[PDB]
Amino acid sequence: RSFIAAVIAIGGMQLLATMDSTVAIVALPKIQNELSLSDAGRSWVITAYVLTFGGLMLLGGRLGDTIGRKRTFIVGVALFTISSVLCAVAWDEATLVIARLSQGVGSAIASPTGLALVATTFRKGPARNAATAVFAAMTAIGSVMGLVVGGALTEVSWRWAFLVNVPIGLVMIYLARTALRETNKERMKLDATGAILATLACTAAVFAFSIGPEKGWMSGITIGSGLVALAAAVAFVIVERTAENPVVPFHLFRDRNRLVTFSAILLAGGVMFSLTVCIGLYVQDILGYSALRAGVGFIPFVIAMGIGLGVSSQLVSRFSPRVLTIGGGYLLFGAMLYGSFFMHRGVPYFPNLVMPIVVGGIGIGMAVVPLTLSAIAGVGFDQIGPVSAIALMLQSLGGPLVLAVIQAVITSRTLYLGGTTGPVKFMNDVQLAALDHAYTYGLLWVAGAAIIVGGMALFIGYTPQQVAHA
Amino acid sequence: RSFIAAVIAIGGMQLLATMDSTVAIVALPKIQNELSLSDAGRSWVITAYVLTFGGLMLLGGRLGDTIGRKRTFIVGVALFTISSVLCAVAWDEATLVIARLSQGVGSAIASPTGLALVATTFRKGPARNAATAVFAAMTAIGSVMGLVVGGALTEVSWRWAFLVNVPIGLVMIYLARTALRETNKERMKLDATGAILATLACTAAVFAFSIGPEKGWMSGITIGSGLVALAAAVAFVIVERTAENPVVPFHLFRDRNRLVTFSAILLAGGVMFSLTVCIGLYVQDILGYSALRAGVGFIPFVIAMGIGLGVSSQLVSRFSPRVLTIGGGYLLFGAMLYGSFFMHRGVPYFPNLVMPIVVGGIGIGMAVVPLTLSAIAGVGFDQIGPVSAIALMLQSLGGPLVLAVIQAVITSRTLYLGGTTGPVKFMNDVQLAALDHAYTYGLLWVAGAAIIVGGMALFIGYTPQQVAHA
Ligand SMILES: CC/C=C/CC/C=C\C=C\CCC/C=C/CCC(=O)OC[C@@H](COP(=O)(O)OC[C@H](O)CO)OC(=O)/C=C/CCCCC/C=C/CC/C=C/CC
Ligand SMILES: CC/C=C/CC/C=C\C=C\CCC/C=C/CCC(=O)OC[C@@H](COP(=O)(O)OC[C@H](O)CO)OC(=O)/C=C/CCCCC/C=C/CC/C=C/CC
Ligand SMILES: CC/C=C/CC/C=C\C=C\CCC/C=C/CCC(=O)OC[C@H](COP(=O)(O)OC[C@@H](O)CO)OC(=O)/C=C/CCCCC/C=C/CC/C=C/CC
Repeated sequence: RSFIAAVIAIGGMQLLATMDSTVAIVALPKIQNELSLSDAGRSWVITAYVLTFGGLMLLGGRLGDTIGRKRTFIVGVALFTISSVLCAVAWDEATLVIARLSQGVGSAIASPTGLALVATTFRKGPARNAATAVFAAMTAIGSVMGLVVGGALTEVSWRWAFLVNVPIGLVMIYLARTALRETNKERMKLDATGAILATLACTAAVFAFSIGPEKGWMSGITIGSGLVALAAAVAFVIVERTAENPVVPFHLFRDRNRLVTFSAILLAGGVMFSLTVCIGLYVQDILGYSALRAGVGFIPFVIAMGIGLGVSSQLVSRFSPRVLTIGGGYLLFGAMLYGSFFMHRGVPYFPNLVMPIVVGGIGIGMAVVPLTLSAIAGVGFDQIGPVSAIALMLQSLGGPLVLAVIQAVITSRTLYLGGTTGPVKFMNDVQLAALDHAYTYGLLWVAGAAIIVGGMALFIGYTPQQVAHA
Repeated sequence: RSFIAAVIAIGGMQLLATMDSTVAIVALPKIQNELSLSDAGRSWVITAYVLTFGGLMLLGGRLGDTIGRKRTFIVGVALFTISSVLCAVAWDEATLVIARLSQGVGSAIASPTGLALVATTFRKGPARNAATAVFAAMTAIGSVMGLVVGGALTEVSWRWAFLVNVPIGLVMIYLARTALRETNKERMKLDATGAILATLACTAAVFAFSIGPEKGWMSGITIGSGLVALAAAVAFVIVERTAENPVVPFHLFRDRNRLVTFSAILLAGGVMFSLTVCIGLYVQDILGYSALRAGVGFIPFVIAMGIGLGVSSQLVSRFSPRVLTIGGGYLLFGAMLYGSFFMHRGVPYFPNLVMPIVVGGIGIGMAVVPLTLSAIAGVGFDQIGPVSAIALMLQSLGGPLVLAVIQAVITSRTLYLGGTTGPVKFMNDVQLAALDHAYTYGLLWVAGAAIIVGGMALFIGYTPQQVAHA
C-alpha cells in the first residue's frame, strides 16, 4: 500500500487546484445574483487567485530547500483547504477576494513541491515512470470531476460546491503524513534578496495584464505598474549574478536539450489549455449540454487518457522521448481532423463525439509522460527545486498566449461568415450557425500550433537511458 | 555554353508536357463552340492524353536501355511536336482524339528519359545539383507560361494556341542533338513478355477509372475493364520473378530507405497538384481574374521558386535531405496559414496575395531538390531506367488521389455554409460567398496532407555524402 499511497498523495495538489478552477468558473453567474458584484467584480475573483499563484511560484520553488519538502507540502495544502471554507462563507466582495487571494498563496507553495517530490522520492527507473503517470492522471481527473461536481451541486447553492474540497483535501493531508518519509539533509540559506524582487515583479506583471482590458491599455496606471515590473526585472537579474543559492539558475539553461524541452512545455501547455477552453465552450453553447451533462460525457476522456499514460510508462524505457511525443501527437492530429468534419449542432453523441475524445485522449496521454520525465532529468537534489517551479510556470503561462491568438481567429471568422459579438442567448439561427462554423474552423488552427510544438520536439535528443531505464 | 545548353535540353520535355497540359485545359470551352462534341466528349480529350502517357510509362523506362538514351529522347520529343501540328488541324472529335492519343505516346517515351538523363550525363556532385535545380525550375515555368500563352492567344482561335509548341519543341531537338554526347555501352535485351503485360495493366486501370464516373461504377464494362487490369497485374508479378532485365526490379525495393523516399514523393506530388488546381479555380472563379491576368499575377511565384531552388542546390552539399525537406516545408505551412486568414473576394493584390505566393514558392523550391536527388541516388546505370520511370509514375499518380479527398471536403462544406453544386455563373451572391469560405476552409486540409508528407520524410536518413558531395 506504501507505493499507491505515495503517488496518490504526491499528485494530490494537481487534483485539488484544477478541480477548484473549473468549479469557480461554473458558479460565477450565481455569484452575481447573490453578492451583486457587477461586471467589474466578475473578473476580480478569478485573477485574484491567479495573481498570487503565479506571483509566488518562484518563491515557493526554493521554499522546500530551507524548510523541508514534506513540511512545505502539508503546509501549502492546509492553507488551500482552510481557504476554501473561508471562500464558502463569504458575505461581501472584500471577503471573497481575500479568500481567493489566500487560495493562490496556498497553491503557489505546494504545487511546485509536488513535481519536485516525484524526482526525489522515487528513484530513476520503473518506479518514477509509474509515478509520472499517476501525477499526470489526476490532473485531468480533477478537471472532469470539477464539471460533474460543479454541474450537480450548484442548483441548491454555490456555497456547497466550494465545501467539497475539504473532504478530499483532508485525505491527502492524512495520506502525506503517513506515507511519505521526511528526508534528512542540512537546510540551505534562502536567497532573500532574490526572492523579494522575483515576487514583486511577477505580481506587478500579472496585475498590469489583468487591469489592461478593464482600465485600458494606456490608462497611465497600467504603464506605471509595468515600469515598476521592468525595473524590478532588470534589478533581479543584476543581483542574481553575485547571489548565493540563486532563485533562477540561468547557468543551468544552456544550448543543451534543457531549452528545447522547456520551450516545448511552454507551447504544449498553450495547445492543451486552448483545446480545453474551446471544446467546453462549444459543447455548452453550440450543443447546449450544460455543465452536468458535458462532464459525464467527458468520462471516456479520462479512461482513454489513463490508457495512454499507462502504456507510455512502459514504452518510455525502450523508446526515446522524441518518438513518443511525435507518436502521440499524430493521434492528436487525427482526432481534431475527424473532430472538424463531423461536428455541427444536432449530431448524435456516440458516432460523432465519442471517437475524437477517446482517440485524442490516448494521443495526449502518450506524449505527457516523456515530456515530464525529460524536464526533471539530470538536475540533482540541490537544484530540483527551482527547476520544478519553472516547469509549472511555463506550462501555465503559455495557455493565455496561445488562446489569445486562437480566440482572435474565432472572432474574425464569425464576423466574416455573418454574425455578431455578444452573449449567445441573443443570437438568432444564422448568427448561431456562423459561430458553429467559426469554432470548427478554429479547431484547425489549434493543429497549426500543435505542428509548431512538434517541430520544437525534433531537437530534444534525450536517450531512453537518461530520462528513464535506471 | 556547353553546360547551360546541355541541361536546358535535358529538362525540355518537362517544359512541353506541363505547358501543353495547361493550354489544353484553358482552350477546352472553345472546342465546344466549334467541334460541338457535347459534354461526354469534353472529358475524352483530357482522358485520351492521360491514357497512353500513364499506360506506356513503364515501357518507356526500359526502352532507352535497348535503343539508346539520347536517341530515345529525340524520337519522344519529335512525336510530341509532330502531334501538336496534327492536333491543331483537327476537324472532328475523331481527329482530335487520335492526336491526343499520339501526344501521350510521345510524352511517355521522352519524359522518363529526361530524369534518367540527369543522373547519367552529369557526374554526382556540384554538377548534378545545378542540373537538378534547372530540371525542376522549368517544370514550374511551363505551368505559368501555359496560362499566359493560353490566356492571351485564345481570343483569336484555339488552334493557334496548339501551334505555339512547335517553335519551342523544335529548339529542344536542336539543343539536345548538338549539346548531348552519345554514350557507348552495349544494348540489352528488352523484356518482351513483361513489357506487354505492363502496358496492358495501366491502360485498363485508367480506362476503368475514367469510364466509371461516366457510365457508372458497376455499369458492367468498368468491372470488365478492371478484370483484365487485375489479370494482367497478377500475371505480371508471376512472370517477373524469372524475367531477365526486369521491367520493375521488385528486389531493389526492400525495407531500405528507398520505399520511404518513394512513398514521400507519391504524396508530395499529390499535395502540389491539389494546391495548383484549388488555387487556380479559386482565383478564376471567386476573384474573376481570367486566364491572362492569372498568368501574369503568378510570375512572382516563378521568381520566388527560382531563388528557393538556387539556394537549395548550394545547401544540399552541407545538409541532409531530411532537414531541407522539413525546413523548406515549414515555409509552405506559414504561407497557407497566412493565405487562409487574409484572402477573400475583393482584397487587394499586393499585400494579401503576393506575400503567400512568394513565401510559398521559396518553401516548395527548397524541398524539391533534396527529394529528386534522393530518388536517383545509389542505383547504378543498368537500373536507372526503371527507377526514374517509377519516380515519374508515382509523382503523377498521387495527384488525383489527394485532390479527390480535398474536393470532397470542399463540396461538403459548401453545402453546410449555404449553397448549391453547379456552375458558378448562376449564383445569387450568397452561395458565392459560401463557396469563398469553403475554399479557404479546404486550404487547411491541404496543410493536413502536407503534415503526413513531413512524417514520412523523417525516415529518409540519407547522408549528404550519399546524395551529393562527391
Ligand atoms: C513537467 C512540467 C509540468 C507537468 C505537469 C502537468 C501534468 C499533466 C497535464 C496534462 C495536460 C492538462 C490536463 C487536463 C486538464 C483538462 C482536460 C479535461 O479533462 O477537462 C475537460 C475539458 C475542459 O473543459 P472546461 O475548460 O471545463 O470548459 C468550461 C468552459 O470554460 C466554460 O464552462 O477538456 C477536454 O475535454 C479536452 C478535449 C481534447 C481532446 C481532443 C478532441 C479533438 C476533437 C473534438 C471535437 C469537438 C468540437 C470542438 C470544436 C472547437
Ligand atoms: C523525382 C520524382 C519526380 C520529379 C519530377 C518533377 C520536378 C519538380 C516538380 C514539382 C511539382 C510541380 C511543379 C509546379 C507546377 C505548377 C505550379 C505553377 O507555377 O502553376 C501556377 C498555378 C497553376 O494553376 P492552374 O492549375 O494552371 O489553374 C488552372 C485552373 O485549373 C482552371 O483554369 O498554381 C500556383 O500558382 C501555385 C501556388 C502555390 C504557392 C503557395 C500558396 C499558399 C497560399 C494560397 C492562398 C490562395 C487562396 C487559395 C484558396 C484555396
Ligand atoms: C521508430 C520507432 C517506431 C515506429 C512505428 C511506426 C508506426 C506508426 C507511427 C509511430 C510513431 C512515429 C515516430 C516518429 C519519429 C520521429 C523522430 C525521429 O526519428 O527523428 C528523426 C531525426 C533523427 O535525428 P538524429 O539525432 O540525427 O538521428 C538519430 C536517430 O536516427 C536514431 O538515433 O530527427 C531530426 O534530426 C529532425 C530533422 C528535421 C530538421 C529540423 C528543421 C525544421 C524545424 C525548424 C524549427 C522548429 C520549429 C520552430 C517554429 C515552427
